[PDB]
This record gives sequence, C-alpha cells and structure tokens, in this order.
Amino acid sequence: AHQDALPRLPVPPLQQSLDYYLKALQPIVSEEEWAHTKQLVDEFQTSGGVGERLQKGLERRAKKMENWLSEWWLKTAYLQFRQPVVIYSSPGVILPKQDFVDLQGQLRFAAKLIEGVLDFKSMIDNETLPVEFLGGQPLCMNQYYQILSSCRVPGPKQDSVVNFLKSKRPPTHITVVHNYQFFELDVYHSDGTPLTSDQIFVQLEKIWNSSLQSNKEPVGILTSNHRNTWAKAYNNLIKDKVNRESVNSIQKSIFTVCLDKQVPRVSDDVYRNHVAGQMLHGGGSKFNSGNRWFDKTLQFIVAEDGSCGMVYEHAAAEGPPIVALVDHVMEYTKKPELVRSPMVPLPMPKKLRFNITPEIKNDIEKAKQNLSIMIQDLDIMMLTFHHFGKDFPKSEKLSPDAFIQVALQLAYYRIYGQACATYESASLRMFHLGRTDTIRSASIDSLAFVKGMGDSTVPEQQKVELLRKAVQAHRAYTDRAIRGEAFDRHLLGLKLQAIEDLVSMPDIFMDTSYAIAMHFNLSTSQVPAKTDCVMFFGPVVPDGYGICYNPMEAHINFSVSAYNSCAETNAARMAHYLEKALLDMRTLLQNHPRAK
Ligand SMILES: C[N+](C)(C)C[C@H](O)CC(=O)O
Repeated sequence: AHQDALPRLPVPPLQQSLDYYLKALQPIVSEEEWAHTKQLVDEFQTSGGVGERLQKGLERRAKKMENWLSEWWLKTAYLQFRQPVVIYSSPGVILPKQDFVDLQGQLRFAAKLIEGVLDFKSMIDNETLPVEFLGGQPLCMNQYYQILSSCRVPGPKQDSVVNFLKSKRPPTHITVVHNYQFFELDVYHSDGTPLTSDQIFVQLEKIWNSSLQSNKEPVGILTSNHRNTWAKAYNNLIKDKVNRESVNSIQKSIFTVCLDKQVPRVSDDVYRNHVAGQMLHGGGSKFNSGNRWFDKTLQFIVAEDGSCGMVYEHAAAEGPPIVALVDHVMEYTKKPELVRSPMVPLPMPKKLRFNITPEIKNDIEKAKQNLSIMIQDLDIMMLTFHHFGKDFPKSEKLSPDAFIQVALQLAYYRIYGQACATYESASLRMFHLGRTDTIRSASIDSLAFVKGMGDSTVPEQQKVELLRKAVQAHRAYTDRAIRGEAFDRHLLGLKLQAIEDLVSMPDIFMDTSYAIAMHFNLSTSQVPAKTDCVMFFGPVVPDGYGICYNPMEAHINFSVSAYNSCAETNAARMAHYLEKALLDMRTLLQNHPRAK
C-alpha cells in the first residue's frame, strides 16, 4: 500500500538533461570537444529529430512500467557485468571490532548477530518496518525485501537473481561457513517462533564440532572468478545431485555467516587495511577467501581476533538498506540478557557436502590463481579522519557531504593538475523502486575553486567565496539528483531506447565527450550509519579510485582503493591529499567568517 502512494520515477525533459550534460562536461573536456558536442546536442534534440523520438519512447515506457529504469539498470549495471563480483562489484564493510578473544566468545557474538538479523527480518516478514522519509516525502522500501534469502546465479550470457523470501515454503535456515565447510542451520521452530541466541549458540556449537578440521577444497572460491568462467564451472559443479543440493541450500539460506580462521598478526598501522581486505576478498586462498560464497547477497563475517564485518552482492541492493540492518543488529547485539530458559536437544544442522572431481578441483585451482592476481593488484588505504566530522561543516551551514566532495575535487586537482569525471551515488528512493542516479562532482564551480585555491594571485577573501559557491553547487546538484532531475540515467535510457528502437546509435553517444564523461577516475558514495562503520569497493576504471565514507559527528571514516597495475594512482597519496584538502578548507573558512 505504501508503495502505491509513492510517485513514479520521472523521465526528465530532454532539454533539461542535455543542458546539465553540457555544463558538467565543461570542466573535463577541451574547448574543441565541448564545441563539437554542443553541435551534436543541438542537432540531437531538434524538434522532429532523433532525440525527440527516443524521449517519446521513454515516456511511453514510464506509462507501461512501474519504473522505466529498473530492469535496464539491473541488467546494465550488474547482470551483464562479467568481471568477478569480488572487489569489482561487491562492497565490503568493517564493523566495530568486538571484544571477545576466544572461540566460545566468537560463537557467542556470531550467535548474537544471527538473532539480531532475525529480529530485523521480523519487521520485514511482518511488513512492520518503519516508513522512512527524506524530508516529508516517503521512501521506497522495496530494497529491504531483496537482501534476505536471495542469491546471484551465474548465467552463460548474463546472471540472474533468485529470491526465496516470498516462496511457497520460505527458507527458515541460514548457512554457516567454517573452515571452507558449509552447514544448513534452521533458526525457526515448527511453531514459527525463531530460536534464541542461546539455542542458536547450541546449534553453532554442534556446527563447529562438525567442522573442527580444514582439509577440504575451497569450493566457495569459485564464486570469485570471472562470470563467464564461473558460469561454466557452476553449470558443471551442479551436475552431481549432492552438490546441486548443497548449492541450492546456500542460495536459499536467509544469509551466510562466515566464521573465519585466525590469521597472521600485522602491524597496527596497516591493520585496518588488512581487515578491509579480509572483508572485501578474504585475503587469499590460504586465508579466508575460500570461506565464502560471493554470489550470496548478504555475507556476515565474524573474524577470529574479534574484528567483524560483511560483504554484499550489489545486484541485490544498495548501501542504505544494508546499514539500516547493520545499525539495528549492532544495537541488538548490545541489549541486556534476562530470560535464559533451557532449550531442548534441538535437531542438528545438516552439513552441505561437496563431491569433488578432477574437473571441479581444477576449476578451484584456476579460481585460486585468478583471485591471487586480483588481490595483488588491489591497493587499499583506510583513513580515520579524526580532525572533525559533520560538526564543522554544519557550523558553517554547509552540507557535510558537499563539503567532503569538494575537498576530494581539491585533493585530486592538487595531485593531477586537472579535474576528472567523478561519480557520486544519489538515492532515488523517493520514487517507487528507485535505486540510484549520478551526482557529478566535477563542475564549473568546483574547477574554479580548486584552481583559485592554489593560485597565489587569488586573495583568501576570494578563495573562500569560490569554496562556498562550489559547495552550494554540489548541494544543488545533489538535491536535483535525489528528485529525479539528474541526467546520467536519463542519457543511459535514451541510448538503450535507441538500441530497442533498432535505430542507428546516436552520435551523441559515440562522441569523445561522452566517453570521457563516463570514465570515472573517481567513483564515490556516502554511506551514513549510526554505527561507526565503513564500506569500500574497487575503482570502476583501471586508472581510478574507489572512495566511500561514513561521516560521523566528530570524525569521518574513509576508504580509498586503487589498482597497482596503474602507476599513476596511489591510495595512500590520495588519502593524504584528501585529509589535507579537508583541513585547508576548514582553515580558509575559519579565517573568513561571513559575519564579524
Ligand atoms: C560503488 N559504486 C559507487 C560504484 C556503485 C554504488 O555502490 C551504487 C550506485 O551508485 O548505483
């Protein structure tokens, strides 16, 4: 019912979107390229022209679909993306490290975590999940019904997603992975009531005792290979009815809990970078990468040393829904303990065995090698910005997110001497089934600021004005994006409509400017959470960075990724300039108060 009250995703006017496109191109293309693109744009949208016909097609699409973009986005952004989901697609999460130092503790926490999720699942199944608002406007809650009991399934041409949340007989079990071995653990009684952390611990107890050794092949590492490869290996792996039975149990499970094995202690100054690696990819074949199933939508990882976190498959959802679950859970794991009545000799969790063959074993070794290369090429720098958080920008009446994005443009320019196409996730949840759109952080105003900031001929009195104008511009772009007025998904739609209409690919899309515009050297997102956590992901281009952050009141958690194969990029350096950019902006604003 709530969804029927939500407005439908609009199709922006053609002229509106193209005008914003031309403006966003100015700081990243040459004068000559911009001029040429201006011509193509005028032609493209002329009355009775090509663009007008494609626009009408989109308007017809919105009239005959719940959300004109949904299917196209899911397919284009994820299902047709054939690179491994590991690092390149599935975001990782680091949660507040826990205190436990022994096995019974780890299982105790793991057990508490499970109960927390089920508590959250209650509102989902019962549809009692509080209605969220952005500011007087209702938000789509569909993403919350895609994360549990779901899984990505390899496809020879494109992948697919399975969701058992609303099936005839919905799954009532989760999968636990310990020492590369999977187990099927039911978390509900025949009566319907879910198990308690105690009963669950008793179950987790039996599971650990039934997997005390690690000498099995890491079948799960197969899910980390190229999708074309995993598609073939998967198809084979499931020929054996036992394997197919296990794989099926995994895909149906409410979610996967990974009880990771102890790993080598590292120096404190690189500890977080390592924990990030463990959450994003596992660390390698001889660590915890095999203790996974990357096709799974929600994977909660409870490490040995007390660290904890997760990694989720992106086709299934976005960050916000994930953090809402994380916040609810991390809080639940802190609640008191009273009624601890004695359970019963609960049934034992079924083990998900795998019959390995020379062919399957070979694919496992091919996967280990592929992942090994991927991990060695990833450069990650985790940065805890302790200087300030949302507090400072708020004290200047500036949007913290906009302040942060402008700082990143400053950091990038200080390193490369030029701006670059920049992507920032914008939530389209105020619309039915809305996912995301793109906020472009490289703008006419941000370029003017970063240039003025380093120009010794520009007085500080002027620099600050340029700073304020850049932040307000980003905030404006952000407000338009969230209200369906950005242009990136729109242009994508026009291109896909052309493909569907069987008409020659419009020149505007073959244009050099468009190519430059869609090559994001900076791919970013803000994932706010009450929980002091942080997410991270790999760059979207060879020569780019993947930056994610969670601004807290007095500090900001940042993650910076880059590829070693590209000499021009360095996570540590980008992180350093970012910290300094943020500091210099504070100094400049402090030096020139609007009043007094
Ligand atoms: C990670 N990144 C920014 C590439 C993708 C976002 O997580 C989702 C989106 O913006 O569609």
